[PDB]
This record gives sequence, structure tokens and C-alpha cells, in this order.
Amino acid sequence: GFTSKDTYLSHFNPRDYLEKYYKFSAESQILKHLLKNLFKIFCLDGVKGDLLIDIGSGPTIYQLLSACESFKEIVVTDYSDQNLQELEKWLKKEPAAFDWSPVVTYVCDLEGNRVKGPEKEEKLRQAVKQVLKCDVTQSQPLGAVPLPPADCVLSTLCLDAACPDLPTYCRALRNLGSLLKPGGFLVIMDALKGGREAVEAAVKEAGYTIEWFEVIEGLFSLVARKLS
Ligand SMILES: Cc1ccc2c(c1)cc([C@H]1C[C@H](n3ccnc3CN)CN1C(=O)c1cnc3[nH]ccc3c1)n2Cc1ccc(Cl)cc1
Repeated sequence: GFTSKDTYLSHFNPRDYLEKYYKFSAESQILKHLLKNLFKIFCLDGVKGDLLIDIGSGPTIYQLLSACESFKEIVVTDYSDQNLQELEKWLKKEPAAFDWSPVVTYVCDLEGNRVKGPEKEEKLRQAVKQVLKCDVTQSQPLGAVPLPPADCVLSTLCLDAACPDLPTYCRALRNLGSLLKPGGFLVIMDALKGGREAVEAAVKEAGYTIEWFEVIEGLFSLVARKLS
């Protein structure tokens, strides 16, 4: 049930999935829980800095909506071109882009209705600085792009999309660490697909210290810091 780089394919039609799962019953419920958790990480728990890199963004922006409260600069990334195109239609405010309005409104509600949808959308659009290819199996997952050491790497539902075996996952997390300052944050929100202990081993062996781990089969979230 594992995927390797030689077997990986992402959904060819990312738009149909946005329409199905990101329009918000079971899926709406799960998305709400994710969004509440991301609110806590990025607006309460001290995960903040200048530069966040979202690894394996997929075609979605919901995982960045609270994060742009806490990071001036966000880089979104994906191995597959069709996911990057779906992101760019939205960032560039094209008429053909997915309508993230309902989710955006819901996040504005979680944040106390300090702003309305358009203002929140604009804050995210201003924060997203680059849209790039990544390959987590590479020592330099973003290739030659000369980003400075970042404050946070976020990975959401990546195991959920395709699960590598444990040493491959540990190596990916260690490759992602090359993107982080010492002490930089690693935030993972994903599917348990050896369970919690396997995730914890991969995180620790990839050179991070877990601050906390929460169950939110099943979904978890965790925040770790790269060894300092
Ligand atoms: C630390 C981490 C671990 C696993 C990850 C990710 C991060 C990110 C993803 C994948 C899945 C993710 N996705 C696609 C649709 N929705 C989501 C989640 N938002 C996008 N996306 C990638 O952009 C990606 C990155 N680099 C790669 N190199 C070879 C394939 C490949 C895919 N994997 C799935 C995956 C499975 C097996 C293998 Cl060997 C490698 C990756």
C-alpha cells in the first residue's frame, strides 16, 4: 500500500476534487476540524516567522489561511504541474479559479470576524511569494531556488494523498530540514497510514524534536522544531 517515486501520480483533475471535498458532509466535518487545528497552530501556539514553505501543497489554499496571519512570506510547492496551475489560477484571481469563498468565510469566523473574506483573501495573495516544483526525495527539494533558511515547513495531507514507506518518509523529512533554520518549525497535519510511533520515529530520526502531537486510522497534527 506504499507509493514510491516510480509509482507516484497525483489526481489528473484536481478541480473535480476541489468541487467535491472543498466546497463545504463527512468531508465538510473533516475540513472544519483541520481548519480549527490550523487556527490553533498558527494563531495561538507561537508558530510564526518571516518565511513559511508549504511542501506538497496540492491544489488547495485552505491550509494557508490562518498561516498568513503569522508569516509575511509563504512559498507554495508541488511535484505536479496540474496542482500548481490550480493554485496559480486562484492566486492570480482568474475567473476560472476554484471558489474558496465559503472556506475563507469560515476561517474569518474562526478568527473572530476581525476581517471579511476579500480582505483575508488579499492578505493570502500578498503573502504567497513563489509557486514552485518540489521533490521531497531530493537533497535539495526545491532544486536551485536560493531561498534563505525558512522559519516553518508545513506538510498537510501528504501521506493521505500517497504514503511512502517509513525510511522514505524519514528521508523526505530530513531533506525538508535543509530548508529550515536551526530551531525552525515543522508542522504536519496528516493521516495515520505502525501509526503514531512510526511518525514519531521518522520525525525524531530526521533531526527534529516534537513539541506536541495530537489526534484530531485517523488524522493527527504535530509541531516539531529542527535541532538547534
Ligand atoms: C514530507 C512529505 C512526505 C510525503 C509526501 C509529501 C511530503 C508531498 C507528497 C505529495 C502528495 C501531495 N498532495 C497531492 C495532493 N494533495 C497533496 C497533499 N496536500 C503533493 N505531493 C508532492 O508534491 C510530492 C513531493 N515530492 C515528490 N517526490 C516524488 C513524488 C512527490 C510528490 N507526498 C507523497 C509522496 C509519496 C511518495 C513519495 Cl516517494 C514522495 C512523496
